[PDB]
Amino acid sequence: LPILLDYWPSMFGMRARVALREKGVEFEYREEDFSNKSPLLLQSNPIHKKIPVLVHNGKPVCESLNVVQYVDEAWPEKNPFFPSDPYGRAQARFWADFVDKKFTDAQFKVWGKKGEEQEAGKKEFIEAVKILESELGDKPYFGGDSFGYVDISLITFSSWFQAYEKFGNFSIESESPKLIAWAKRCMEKESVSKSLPDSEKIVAYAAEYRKNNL
Amino acid sequence: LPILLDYWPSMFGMRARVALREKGVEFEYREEDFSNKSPLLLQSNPIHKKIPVLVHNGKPVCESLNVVQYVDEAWPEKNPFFPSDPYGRAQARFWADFVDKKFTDAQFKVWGKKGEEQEAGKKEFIEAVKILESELGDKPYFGGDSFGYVDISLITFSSWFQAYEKFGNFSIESESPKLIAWAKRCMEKESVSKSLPDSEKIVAYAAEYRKNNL
Amino acid sequence: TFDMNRVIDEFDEMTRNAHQVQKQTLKEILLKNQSAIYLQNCGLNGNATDPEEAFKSMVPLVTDVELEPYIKRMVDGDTSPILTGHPVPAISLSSGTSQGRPKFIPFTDELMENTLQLFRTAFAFRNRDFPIDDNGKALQFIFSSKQYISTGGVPVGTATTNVYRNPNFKAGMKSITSPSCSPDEVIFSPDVHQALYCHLLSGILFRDQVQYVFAVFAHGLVHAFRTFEQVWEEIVTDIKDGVLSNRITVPSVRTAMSKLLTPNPELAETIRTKCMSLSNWYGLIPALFPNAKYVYGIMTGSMEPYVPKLRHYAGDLPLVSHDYGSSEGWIAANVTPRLSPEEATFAVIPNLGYFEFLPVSETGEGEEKPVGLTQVKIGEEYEVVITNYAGLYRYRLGDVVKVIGFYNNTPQLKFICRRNLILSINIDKNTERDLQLSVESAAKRLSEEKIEVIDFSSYIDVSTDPGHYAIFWEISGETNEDVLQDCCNCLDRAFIDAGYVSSRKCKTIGALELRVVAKGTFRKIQEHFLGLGSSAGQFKMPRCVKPSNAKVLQILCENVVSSYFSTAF
Ligand SMILES: Nc1ncnc2c1ncn2[C@@H]1O[C@H](COP(=O)(O)OP(=O)(O)OP(=O)(O)O)[C@@H](O)[C@H]1O
Ligand SMILES: N[C@@H](CCC(=O)N[C@@H](CS)C(=O)NCC(=O)O)C(=O)O
Ligand SMILES: N[C@@H](CCC(=O)N[C@@H](CS)C(=O)NCC(=O)O)C(=O)O
Ligand SMILES: CC/C=C\C[C@H]1C(=O)CC[C@@H]1CC(=O)O
Ligand SMILES: [Mg+2]
Repeated sequence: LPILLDYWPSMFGMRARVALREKGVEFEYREEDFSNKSPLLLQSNPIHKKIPVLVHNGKPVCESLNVVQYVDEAWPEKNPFFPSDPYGRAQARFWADFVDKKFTDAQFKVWGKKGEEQEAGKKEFIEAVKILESELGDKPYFGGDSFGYVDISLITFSSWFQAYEKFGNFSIESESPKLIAWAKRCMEKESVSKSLPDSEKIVAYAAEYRKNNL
Repeated sequence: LPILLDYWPSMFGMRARVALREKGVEFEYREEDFSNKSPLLLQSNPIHKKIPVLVHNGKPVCESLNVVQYVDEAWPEKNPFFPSDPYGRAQARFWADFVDKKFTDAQFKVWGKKGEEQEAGKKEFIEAVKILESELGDKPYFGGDSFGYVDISLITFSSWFQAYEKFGNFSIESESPKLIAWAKRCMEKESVSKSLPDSEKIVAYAAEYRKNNL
Repeated sequence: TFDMNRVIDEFDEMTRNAHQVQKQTLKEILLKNQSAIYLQNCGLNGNATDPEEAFKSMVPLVTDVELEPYIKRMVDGDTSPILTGHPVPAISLSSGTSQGRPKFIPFTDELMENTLQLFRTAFAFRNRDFPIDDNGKALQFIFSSKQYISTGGVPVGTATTNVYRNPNFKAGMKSITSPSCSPDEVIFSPDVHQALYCHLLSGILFRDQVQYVFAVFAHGLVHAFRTFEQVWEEIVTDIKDGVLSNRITVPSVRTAMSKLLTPNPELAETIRTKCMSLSNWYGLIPALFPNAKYVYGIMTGSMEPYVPKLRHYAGDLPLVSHDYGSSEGWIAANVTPRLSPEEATFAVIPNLGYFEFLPVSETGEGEEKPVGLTQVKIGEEYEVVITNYAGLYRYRLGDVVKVIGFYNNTPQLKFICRRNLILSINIDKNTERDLQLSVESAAKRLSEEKIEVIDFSSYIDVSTDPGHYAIFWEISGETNEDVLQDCCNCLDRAFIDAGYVSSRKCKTIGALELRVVAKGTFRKIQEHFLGLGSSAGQFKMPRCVKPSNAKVLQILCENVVSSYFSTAF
């Protein structure tokens, strides 16, 4: 069976759960206490000790966007995430890599930092969601005619959207509606509809961090 | 013929150059002026305006790693870059990610920083050069029985190996003869013996950048 | 003035009089309304000496579809009187569907008289069996907090809301109930799921004098008590420190709850003790107010599944079955409320309206002409055909009931039913599957908050330009506004067909407005439909409202717990 080493507040971890559930593999979840990284994890990635990790055939597969590539390639017969052309594949890796830079880091600023730091990542995330909303443009999704690669990549970010609107004291929808819009659209898939934690608790996890570093 | 939008000291650009030339593909090389970026670079990349990007079939593909994967995926007939099994391609990918960030951070800190930063960066580079050296077990390439995917992503640092030697008070050869000499094997390849510009030009450039920013 | 023995004697008298007053009911329904244009097609003028025969030989039966357009002329700009007459003070919807579509039904104050009387009388016989205290109160999970005005500028209305916000509800029910545990403003609160919470709270308040727990339906009770299992610790916390929970947002209900509250620590100890002392919450109802004579509600037909989990809820306490009638015409009373739910039956009170039945005697169905209510046969199954003061005249409501016996001269009735189910081809749907899909797709945004979507409905507005879609949901919990906007955005985004896409991408039909409404809203719909006069084949819900559907609609506008137009588009 595929064993996942995940962490309930990991947008990344969720990328793997969503990835696995999307294709249609039954798998076991394991909850990490990162204060105590478990013996099979420190043997999966002895230096990063980072997750999500998928152990298949006694082989640890790590880094989340990598893991979903792995999800694709491990079972190449039903639900592909890429299209058949190499270029569209390149598009979906491109925009996946867009998700991993200013976007992830901006949200990290907005529920992790305050003040002078806060408004920068605050103007970062709207710009991010704004280019985001342009590139979504029309497609129900992102990296295919159906549920694609990067659809998995940033759908797991849509449970933090509550924590953003609250610490940020914002509303990321009036500036760019069609994104969060598409997000709860994507939530209908059981890939993410069973693979993402409750957002109020996420809000509470952000709240814990926020109260811890002031 | 595919247009390449590129920067001559760019290690990521050399990765693209190396992919196309190893392929037997014939392309037109274009230099960019980040001062005054050409209309295709701006009409291809509305967002990061970065390089390299290859336009083919009337379609722009950006990021070095993503181009290399497009290089492989559009021309899979002679020199496949990845192994057949998804797991080897898997290892190749997260290792390409390792060189991409931790190693590129560490080296940038070597050629682009000073003081304490320069010193912690040396420690990381010599450790990072050791774990790369560790991965190979001690193998000749990285991504295939011949020239591979992770070789491509890591070879273009061999042009700046000298720059890390020179700025960082460090011999990568006496400490890890195998990586520099891995690179020096790759140098009998026209892929590296034409794509990676002289070490003299790049050491002079790193120093030129050294002059401009404080 | 409500007494026990005089009314029942008048009602025994009345029930034995069943023929004179069935016939007089008919006299009255047409003497008041000789003027129907419907009947002009029939050639009616009243009086005569073959009046009952002239009615059962000259007027054709009518269906939901043929009945749609006339009352439709009543409600929308043309304030015009038609099938019965009067431009009525409220209008209806009907369980099952009018070819998939909306069915309109008129309300008149007469129907309110019918209400009160059924309820003085039903309460007489019950307190005759399950006697109460006259200085006590009740746990009534009743709401009627929503009240719109139709696109014609005429009010149109649900049973419950038309009962409770009516002028004579409060004066008239005063002698026939134990004082409602909740302020009328929280009964009539814009946020009713929160009000449901303050309805537990309220019914839980004067618990010692409470003589019964009430919902029309066991599922009403069962959702109230499973809800209790969810939020009991929170409720402690609410009343405890004198501060209602942050869950509560709407101002008037918040001011009302604060109008009742001060810091009071002592009672938490007690409630925590008893609540953790039980076995998975069996017998929680006698546990709450242990001196209740009963749990009350309908207990036959398509809710029989809800008797067990509620029996688990009610413990050893007697489950009394609620009587049987509605706005489309009230039918019956259980004057022996002591009978078990499984054997429970409701006797037909004769000035309700003028009812005939279509016997199934032959095979399924069988081509027989109607016989009178006391010309009906015992043990046989007939479907109720309705004539009353509510827009209905020898109408086919389309649902099957059995006669088990006679309470003196009036037949007793048994419901083994559920659905008046066969449908036909719709146009409110935007595909029903899409409608539901849209609900579900947007909902999981809420489901991030540990909830699932318990119910949903919708409506089309051509009063506006561009005319727009209106989505209504029922959930288990409250949530902040941002997600609700996101949510409305997805109902706008969840109709997969090319057409909807054309209309609101151009903008010739309006953006979709999701007015999320509260808990029990659709329970109201179920509860007012199955008890509705005909036969339990009533359970339903039409999921989308053309202008010609109304009952769900009274429950639609005022309790916009949130109503948001898409900031998308
Ligand atoms: N079973 C019943 N439950 C609640 N109210 C009933 C019932 N039967 C008759 N009524 C009465 O009908 C009158 C109001 O219901 P009402 O007739 O307004 O709605 P309507 O516009 O006819 O349509 P509907 O109730 O089907 O929505 C009330 O005065 C009310 O007491
Ligand atoms: N690119 C990685 C990023 C993962 C990452 O940084 N994970 C953090 C979650 S904050 C982690 O696992 N940290 C381990 C720890 O905090 O101990 C992925 O998406 O999998
Ligand atoms: N993911 C990109 C990031 C590359 C990057 O930063 N490239 C440099 C070329 S040296 C660039 O384009 N810099 C633009 C700038 O100076 O802002 C890649 O690997 O190509
Ligand atoms: C006739 C009285 C109308 C109000 C009755 C409502 C209640 O209070 C319980 C449901 C009942 C509906 C019903 O008896 O059909
Ligand atoms: Mg109504």
